[PDB]
Amino acid sequence: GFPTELKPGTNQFLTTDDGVSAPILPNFHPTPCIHIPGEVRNLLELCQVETILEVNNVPTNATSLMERLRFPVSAQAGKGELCAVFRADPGRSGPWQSTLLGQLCGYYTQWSGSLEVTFMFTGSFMATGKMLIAYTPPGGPLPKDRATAMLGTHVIWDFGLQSSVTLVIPWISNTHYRAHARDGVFDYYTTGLVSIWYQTNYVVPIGAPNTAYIIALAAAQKNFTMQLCKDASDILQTGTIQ
Amino acid sequence: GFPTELKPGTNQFLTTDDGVSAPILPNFHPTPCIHIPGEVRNLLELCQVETILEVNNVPTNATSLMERLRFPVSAQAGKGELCAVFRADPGRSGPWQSTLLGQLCGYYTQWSGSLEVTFMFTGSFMATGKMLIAYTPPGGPLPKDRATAMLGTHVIWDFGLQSSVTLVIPWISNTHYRAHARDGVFDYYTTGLVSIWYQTNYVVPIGAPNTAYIIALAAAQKNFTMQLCKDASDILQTGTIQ
Amino acid sequence: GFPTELKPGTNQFLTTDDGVSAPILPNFHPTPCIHIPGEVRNLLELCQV
Amino acid sequence: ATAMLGTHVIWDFGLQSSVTLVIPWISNTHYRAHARDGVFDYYTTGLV
Amino acid sequence: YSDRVAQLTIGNSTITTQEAANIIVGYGEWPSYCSDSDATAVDKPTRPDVSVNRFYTLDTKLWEKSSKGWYWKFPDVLTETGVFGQNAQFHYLYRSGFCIHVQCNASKFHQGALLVAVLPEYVIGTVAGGTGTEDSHPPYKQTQPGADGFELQHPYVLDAGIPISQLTVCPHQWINLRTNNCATIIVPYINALPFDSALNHCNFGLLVVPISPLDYDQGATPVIPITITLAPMCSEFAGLRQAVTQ
Amino acid sequence: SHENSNSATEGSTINYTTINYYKDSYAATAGKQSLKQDPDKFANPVKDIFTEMAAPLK
Amino acid sequence: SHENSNSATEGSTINYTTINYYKDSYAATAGKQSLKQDPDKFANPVKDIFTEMAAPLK
Amino acid sequence: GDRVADVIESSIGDSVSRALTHALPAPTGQNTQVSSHRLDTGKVPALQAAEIGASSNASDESMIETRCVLNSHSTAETTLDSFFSRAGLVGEIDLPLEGTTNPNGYANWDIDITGYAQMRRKVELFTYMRFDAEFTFVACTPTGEVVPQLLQYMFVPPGAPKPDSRESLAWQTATNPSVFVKLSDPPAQVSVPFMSPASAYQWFYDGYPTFGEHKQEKDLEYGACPNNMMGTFSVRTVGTSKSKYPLVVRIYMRMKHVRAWIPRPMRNQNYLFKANPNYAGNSIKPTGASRTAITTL
Amino acid sequence: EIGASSNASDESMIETRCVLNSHSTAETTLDSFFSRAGLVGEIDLPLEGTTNPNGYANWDIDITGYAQMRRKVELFTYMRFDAEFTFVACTPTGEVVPQ
Amino acid sequence: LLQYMFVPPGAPKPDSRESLAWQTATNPSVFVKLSDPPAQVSVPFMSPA
Ligand SMILES: CCCCCCCCCCCCC/C=C/[C@H](O)[C@H](N)CO
Ligand SMILES: CCCCCCCCCCCCC/C=C/[C@H](O)[C@H](N)CO
Repeated sequence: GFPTELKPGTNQFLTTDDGVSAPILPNFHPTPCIHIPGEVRNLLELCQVETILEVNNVPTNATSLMERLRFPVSAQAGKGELCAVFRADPGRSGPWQSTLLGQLCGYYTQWSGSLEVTFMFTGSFMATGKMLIAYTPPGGPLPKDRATAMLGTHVIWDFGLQSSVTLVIPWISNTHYRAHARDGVFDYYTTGLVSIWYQTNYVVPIGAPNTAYIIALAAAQKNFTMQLCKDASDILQTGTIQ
Repeated sequence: GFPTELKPGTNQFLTTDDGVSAPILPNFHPTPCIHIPGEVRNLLELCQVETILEVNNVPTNATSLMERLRFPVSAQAGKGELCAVFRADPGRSGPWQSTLLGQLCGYYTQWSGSLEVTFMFTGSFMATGKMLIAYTPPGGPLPKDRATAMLGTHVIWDFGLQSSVTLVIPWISNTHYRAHARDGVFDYYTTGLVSIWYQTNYVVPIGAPNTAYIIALAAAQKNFTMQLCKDASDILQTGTIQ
Repeated sequence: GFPTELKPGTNQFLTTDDGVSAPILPNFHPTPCIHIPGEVRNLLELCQV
Repeated sequence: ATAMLGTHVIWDFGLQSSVTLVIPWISNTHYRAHARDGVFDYYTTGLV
Repeated sequence: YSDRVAQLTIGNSTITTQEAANIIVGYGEWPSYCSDSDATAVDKPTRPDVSVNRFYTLDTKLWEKSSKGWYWKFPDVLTETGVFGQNAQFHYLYRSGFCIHVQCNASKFHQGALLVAVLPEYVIGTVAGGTGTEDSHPPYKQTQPGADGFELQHPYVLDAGIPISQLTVCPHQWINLRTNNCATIIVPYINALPFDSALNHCNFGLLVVPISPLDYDQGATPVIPITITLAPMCSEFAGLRQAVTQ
Repeated sequence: SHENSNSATEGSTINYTTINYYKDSYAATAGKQSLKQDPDKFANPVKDIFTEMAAPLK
Repeated sequence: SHENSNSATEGSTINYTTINYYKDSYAATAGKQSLKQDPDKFANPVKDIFTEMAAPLK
Repeated sequence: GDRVADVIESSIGDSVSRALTHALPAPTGQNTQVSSHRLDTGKVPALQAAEIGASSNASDESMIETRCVLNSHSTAETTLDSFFSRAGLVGEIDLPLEGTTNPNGYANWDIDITGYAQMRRKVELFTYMRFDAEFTFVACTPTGEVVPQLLQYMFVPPGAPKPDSRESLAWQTATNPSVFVKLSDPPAQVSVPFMSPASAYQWFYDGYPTFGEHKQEKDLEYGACPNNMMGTFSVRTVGTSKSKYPLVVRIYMRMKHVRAWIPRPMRNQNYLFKANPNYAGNSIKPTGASRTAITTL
Repeated sequence: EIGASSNASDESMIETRCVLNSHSTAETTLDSFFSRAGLVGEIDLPLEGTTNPNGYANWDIDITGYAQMRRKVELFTYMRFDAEFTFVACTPTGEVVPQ
Repeated sequence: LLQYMFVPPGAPKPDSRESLAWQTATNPSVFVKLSDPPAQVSVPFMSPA
C-alpha cells in the first residue's frame, strides 16, 4: 500500500477541529428551506442592538428586582450632585451583565471598538433638566466632584422632545484588543468609568413629580469585533437537569 | 478505503520535526502586527555585534567581578614584557563566554569564519604607547617571548585619537567548519592563541596615572556561519523553579 | 478524514526498504564537497582491478 | 532643574572659545519700551 | 565638516559639543509619529510639538573613583518635569522617542570610560534574600526612581540575572575620557503597542555605568559629575482625563 | 451531475468553500465562510429612517 | 478567496513556502524561509557613516 | 500668509519610520576577495573608535593578504524559525493517587512558558516575540509505564470558568477547546495561533499592570503583563470515580512562523522564580569559567 | 421610543483620528461559534444499580439537559444545521477496557 | 515509554535518569512507546570535512 507515517496527534479528539466524518444517511435531502424573517448571519449584528443596562443594583428584596432597570433622578436642592456611576467594562460584573452585548461578550475573551450607552429620560414633559455624563478613560480614580470629572470625554444632555442622549465611549486603549477586566491583575484591560452629574437641576412645575427615572440602553458601535472563544463566565446548572 | 502501509516511525514524537497539527481556534485572526523597531531576522545579525571579552579572570571576591572586563596595562620598566594572553576559541571556556557571540555559539556545534577582537585603550589622553597583538594559528605553543610571537598574524597598535585597534583573526582552519574545542581530543578544532606584548612602552607625563586599563570587544566577521543546533553547554537551574 | 485501509505489512521494519523518514535537523546544510581524487561509483570499477 | 525650562543652550569648552546665546524676540507687543523700573516692568525681556 | 563636533537643537533647547562620538540612531530607525494603520484608539491625539519636544536636564551624578553605576527608567523621569509630564498625567495614552545626551568631561590627565546604554524593558530583580529562598520584589523607589535615579545593587549582574558583559547589544555609546566627553542616543518609540500609559509602563532604561574606573593623580579637580539630558521626539497623547500621578 | 447537494446551507446567499471526501455534501467541513452583515435588520427596522444629523421626533 | 490568512507572519517582508492541510494557515509548517540579513541595524546604527579606510574620529 | 507657514512645512504627523538601513539577501556566507600589500598614508582600516557605539567595520581583506574564497556556507540554520522550531519542555503536570499535590485527578496550570531554564533562556534572548505554536502532550505514569487511562486536556482562556472539581460542570466544553486522548494513543499534538492583544508577546514588562499606589502589598504584580497570560490549562481523569493509576503529563512547545524583535543580553544566573528575574545575592557567579592568571592558559 | 438603536457615530461625538480597522469578524459567525463540540448526553451502563442494568440503554435524543451547550444554542429561536456526533466510551474511573 | 536523545558534540550529557538536560530545548529527541513500531529517523551528512 501507499507508505504513510503517523504523526503525533492521531486518535485524539479535538472538540473544535473542523474535519469530516462518515454520513449516516445516504442520499438524504434536507426539507427545502423556506423564507424565515430576520436571519442572523454574524453575532455582531446582535451586538449593535441596544439592551437595558442594569446600573441600579439592589437584590432587595427579589420583588423590587424591576427597579434594577432604572435611575432615580430628583430635584436636587444643590449644585452638581453625583447621580450615578458605573464601570464601562462590558465583560466585567455587573451592570453590563444585563445587556445582550454583555452576555455575548461572555462567550468571547477579547473585544475591540467603541461602545454606546443611550440614556432615556422617563419624567413628565413638564420636567426639564441638563445633566453632564462623563467617560473617564483608564487611570484616574472616581471623579470626586463634577469639576474634576468633565476633564475626560463627556456630553451635556438637555431634557426635551428627544428623550435620549447617547454617550459614545470611544475605543481608547493601548492594546488593539481588551481581555475581560476582572478583577485584580487583569485591571490592565479596564475601559474606564462612566459617571453622571447634575449639570444644573431637575426642575418641575407645581403639579408634577419631584422624582423621575432614567433608563440606560447599551450596545456596541460598528467598529466592534470579537476574537477569542471562551466558555460562558457562569454556568447555569445545579446540579442535574430533569 | 485507500490502501496504505505504515512504515516504521509512526506514533513517534520527534521534537524537531516540522509537520502540521490540528488548530484549536477556527477562523481566529492574530491582532495586526504594528511596526516594532529593530527586528531580528537572522542570528548572524546579532553575531556581528561586539560585546565585552572577559580576558581578565578573577572571581575574587565576587565583589571585584567588574575587573573581569578589563586589562591592566602599566609603564613596564623593561622591553617587550607580556601583557595578556587568551584562547581564540569562541565556544571554549572561558573569556569568550562573556560575549554574545560566545553564548550564541553555545547553541551551535559548528561554526566557520573570521573573528574580530577590538581593543579599546582607556588611559589618559597624555598616555601613549605602541603594542603588538599576535594571533598564533593552531599548532605551536604559547609564544615564550615577543620575538617568537610576531611570527604569526599580528597588528602593531598605536595609542592615539582613535582609541581602538581591531585584530582580525582570519578563518585559518583545515576543515570547512570548527566544532567546539573543549578540551582534550577535541583540540583538533582549536583556533589558536591571542597574545599581547608591549611593542615599546606605556609612557606617561608627570601628572598622569602609571597604570591604565584596556577593554576588549569581540564579534564575528561577515563570512561567519553556524551549522548544527545543540543545547546550551550549561543549564541554569538548581533544582526546581518557583 | 480520507478513507484508508491498512494492508498487511504495516508496522514491519524491512531493513532493505527504501522509504523516507523524518529529518532531525531543519535546514541543515552539509559542508560543501571538495574534490577528492579517485571516486568510486560502481563496485565493478574495483572488480576489474 | 527649574531653570532649563526656558530657552537655553549647553556650552562645551573647547577649541572654539565662545558660544552665543540668542535670546529671541519674545514679546506680546511689537515693540518694547525701556523696562525701568516699576510699572514699566511690562516691557521686561526676562532674565539670563 | 567633522565627526566629533555636533549641535542638537530641539524646540527652544540647544546642546553644543566639541569632543563627541558620532550619533547613534538606536536601531537604525528614526523616531516617527504613529500611522493610522498601527494605531487603534479613535481619539484625535494631541501633538504639542515644541512645548514638550525639547531638552530636559534632570540629574547630575558625581562619578567617584569607586562607583557601581546608575540607571533611570523612561519615561518616568519626566513625569513631574515640564509641560511634557503634564500631558503625560492628564492623558492615558502616550507615545514618544527620546534624544538622550549623557555628558561628562574631565582633563587630559584624567582617565576612565563610561558605558551609556539604552536597554528596552529593563525589568529589575531583587537579591532573593541573599540565599535565593525569597520571592521578594523591588519597591516603587527602585523600579520607578524617577528624577534622581538609582544606584545599582550589583553592576556585574544588571540586577536582573543578565550580564553587563554583553550590554553593548542594545543601542549604546561609550564615554572614554581620553577621546569623547559626551554620548548621544536617539531611540524611537520601542513597544509592541502604538500607545501606553507612561506612568505604569516604562519603555526602556538608561544605564550609565563605568567599566574602566575613573582615576586621577593629586591634581586640582576631584569632582567629576555626569549629567543626564533628554528630549522627547514626536510626542503624542490620547485619552484625556483628570490629572493622575504615581 | 457533480456530487450530491444535501448540505443544510444549500441554496443560500452565503458562499462557502468546504472540503469533502464523501458523496454527501452535508458531511463536509464547516469550511471558510463569506463575511456579510446586516445590522439594520435588528438595530434599525424603522419605516422612515431619519439622518444621523436629524432630530428623530419632529 | 483562497484560504484563511491567519498565520502569525502574515503581511511581512519574509517570503515563506509552507505546507498546510487545514483551512487555517497558522497550522502550517515552519516551512522554507527567505534568507535576508541586516547587520547594520544592530552593528552599525550610526548617523554619519565613515568609510572603512577612514579615521572615525576626525 | 494663509495659512501660517510653520504649519505648512511642519513635519508633524510624519507616519513612516525613516529607515537608516535596508536588508540585503545573504543565502551564503560572505565570499572573500583577493588582497595585496598596501603601504599608504590616510587609508587606515584597523584604527577605529569603539566610543561611537558601532562594531568594527574593518574587513579581513585589509588586515592580511587574503586569497579568493567562494563561500557557499548556508545561513539557514541560523534563522528564527529554524532556531525556535525545537520542541522543549515547558510544563509538567502531576496527578498522584494521594499526596500533597493534586489528589483528585484534576490539575490546573496557569500557562507559563518559564519555569524550565533551557527553553526559557533560549527564548529570553529577545524582548518581544510573535509566533504560532505547536503543543505536544506526553502522558504516562511516574515510572514511564503506559496504562489504559482516558485524559481530557482543556484550554481555559482568560475569564472562562476554571474547573473546581474532577467532575465540574465546566468540563462540558461547549466553546473552549478540549482534547480527549487515551494514554494508549501517541502524544496529542495541537497547532496554536498568536493570540495576544499586543503585536507580540513580552518576556519583560518593565512596569505595573494596575494604577494607584504601589505599596509593599501589590508589589509582587510588578512585571505582570496580562497580554501574554493566555489563561489556564486543565486536565480531567475522566470522572466520575477516581482513577486507578498515578499520572504525569508533560507539555512540549514548538514555535513556528516566529518573529522576534529586539535583542537582549543572555542570562548568566540561575533562574529562581516564574515571571521574575530574581537571583541569589550571596551566590553571584561569573558568566563563564575562570583561570589563575591572565598570562597563563 | 422609536425602537431603533443609536445611529450616532463616534466621529460626530468626539474629534477622531483615522483608523484603518482590519480586525476580522470571522470569529463571530454562526459556523465558527457553533462548530464547538459540547456535552449533550451521558449514557450509563452499570453492572448493577437503579439505572439500566442489562447493558442496553435508550436515550430519546434531547440536546438540552446540559446547560452550557443549551444556553449557547437557546440564543436563537429557529436553527438549521448539519451535525457531527462523537461518542466517547470508558469506565466510570476513565479506564479503557476491551469491550 | 522511552526517550532517545541525540547529543551533538559539546551539548550537555545526561548524568541522571531525571537530568535537567532532558528538556531538549534544541537538540533532537524522540518519544516512543515500545507498543509502537520501531522509530525511524533520517539523518544528514554533518561532518566538518
Ligand atoms: C490546548 C492548550 C493550548 C495552550 C495554549 C497556550 C499558548 C500560550 C502562548 C505562550 C504565551 C507566552 C507565555 C508567557 C510568558 C511568560 O511565561 C511569562 N508571562 C513572563 O512574564
Ligand atoms: C447515530 C446517532 C445520531 C443521532 C442523531 C440525532 C440528531 C438530532 C438533531 C438535534 C435535533 C434538535 C434537538 C432537540 C431540541 C431540544 O432538545 C428539545 N426538543 C427542546 O424542546
